[PDB]
Amino acid sequence: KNIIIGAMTALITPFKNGKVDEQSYARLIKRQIENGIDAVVPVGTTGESATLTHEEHRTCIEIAVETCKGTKVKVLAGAGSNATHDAVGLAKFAKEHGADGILSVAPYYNKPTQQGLYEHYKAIAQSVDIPVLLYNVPGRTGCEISTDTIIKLFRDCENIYGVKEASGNIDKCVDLLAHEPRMMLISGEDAINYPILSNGGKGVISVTSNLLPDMISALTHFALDENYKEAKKINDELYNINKILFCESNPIPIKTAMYLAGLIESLEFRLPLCSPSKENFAKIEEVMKKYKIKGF
Amino acid sequence: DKNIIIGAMTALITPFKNGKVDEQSYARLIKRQIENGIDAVVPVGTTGESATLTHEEHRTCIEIAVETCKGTKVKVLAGAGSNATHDAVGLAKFAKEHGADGILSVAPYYNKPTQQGLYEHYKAIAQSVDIPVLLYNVPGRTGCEISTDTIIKLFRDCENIYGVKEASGNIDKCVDLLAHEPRMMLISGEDAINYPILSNGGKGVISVTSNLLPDMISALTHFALDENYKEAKKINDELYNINKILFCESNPIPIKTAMYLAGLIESLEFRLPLCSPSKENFAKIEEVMKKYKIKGF
Ligand SMILES: [Mg+2]
Ligand SMILES: [Mg+2]
Ligand SMILES: [Mg+2]
Repeated sequence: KNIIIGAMTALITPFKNGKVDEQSYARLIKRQIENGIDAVVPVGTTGESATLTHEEHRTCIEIAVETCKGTKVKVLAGAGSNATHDAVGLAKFAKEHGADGILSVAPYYNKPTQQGLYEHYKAIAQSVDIPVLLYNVPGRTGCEISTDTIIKLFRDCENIYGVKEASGNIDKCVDLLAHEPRMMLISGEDAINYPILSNGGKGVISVTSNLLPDMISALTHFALDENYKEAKKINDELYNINKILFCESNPIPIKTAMYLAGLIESLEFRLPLCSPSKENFAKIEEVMKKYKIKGF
Repeated sequence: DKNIIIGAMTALITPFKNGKVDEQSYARLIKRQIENGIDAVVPVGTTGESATLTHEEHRTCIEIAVETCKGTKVKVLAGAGSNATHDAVGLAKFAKEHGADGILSVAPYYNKPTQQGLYEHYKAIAQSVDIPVLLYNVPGRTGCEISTDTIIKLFRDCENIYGVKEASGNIDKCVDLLAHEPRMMLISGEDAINYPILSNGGKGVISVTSNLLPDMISALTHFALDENYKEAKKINDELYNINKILFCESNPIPIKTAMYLAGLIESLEFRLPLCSPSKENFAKIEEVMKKYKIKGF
């Protein structure tokens, strides 16, 4: 199976005067590349995929693909939907624009059954010839890809090679790798990056890496080299920032942090996302002071 | 004051035939709803597979609803929500143009807006049209919750926002809402607890069961609004089994299964990622249906 693993970043999407700030987007991708990141995830959850037009969706993927040419860095494009016809289109669309693989979130809101989830991903996987990584985040979608469904899709679809897990369920992560040890379990939850990696996970798709790519990159590769004492020691230092980056709904805290670090010009979201509370703004600022934030 | 749309309302299923919207079955079903005491129809809501319908099919179903309900008392409360505020504003203006009397606007799903964001989201929607706007809170589907304070603030600050459809299994919250803002129109979005919500001051239901048994849901709602709580509770108790079995799998998979079993739609067709039920739930739905008299056309 072709895979995309290692330290990966769910890229924020910076806005300037309500439009996508395309040059800062490219500049941020160069900061990830230069700090040990192995792949970037454009237009994911952290990238406010829900409020981007199809043209901006395309724009961010092509900026990501263009910026990563000549590097080892891959583009794992966000291309998921709660309508299978749309998800197939976004999958074919991300492939036609040079993405190395697609991250495909479980259908949100309309909550399909396991049989429906199977047919959903089977249709997506059969529409492209690039790796497909499942994305399970039940707190956001209202549904759960069961361990059995993930394993069947991994075994039945050639390009489906693993799953982003954002479920705070280390039991499920043991379930997955004990029954199907060939899948690429990817952590979608920064605080438990090390426990997932130490059980056989092969990478992270990180929110914290937007701000601290070098630390998330070092953590993952220490762990992949089975240097678990150095991986756990980075995981332990990151716990405070990992948690505070979710004091409000992601990506509200991480964009707040990027703005506080001077990495983006405007603290702009698209509604229904908005600036954090004045408290949470202050709490994020306080926790940031205990970390060294790389510049450009 | 405030313009309101209340009473017995149906979240219409959207029948498909050969992958297309059966517009001709759609009109027949709406005319079956009218003819059985329903006060309003909800096109392209959650039960209508709004997520897998194109914007053109969105228009088509709203239009059929507006046209089929012309000359009757039945209103059209169109589904017009999105997790992107710019899109929700567009769908709200869009629904007004096709004759909808009001809009049901689901809370932003997936992206979990904060309470502040939810307020600005709905304030933008309400200011874009001059027709009633009903909030829709279903946290099990959206991953977020419109708090009581946010609902009340929205009701008081925007003239088109007049209530909320509650699908949260939280009768405490419904007491919280009507005790602090008793002028609001609390609408039940949970068929099994239709009567408890109505007996606490709720002013209507937006029902899934009403697709199959519109006469029973209509009588239940009207009994309760006329304060005949013994007859309203008696229909609610009779409906409990079908109310639950219609959620043995994710709505609208069971209700469409029942509508097909009742011969009310031609094809048991969904749009992926929705699919036909398991073989066992097909049998369970069929068995529970047996105890109810299902009105025809
Ligand atoms: Mg180069
Ligand atoms: Mg090494
Ligand atoms: Mg320091």
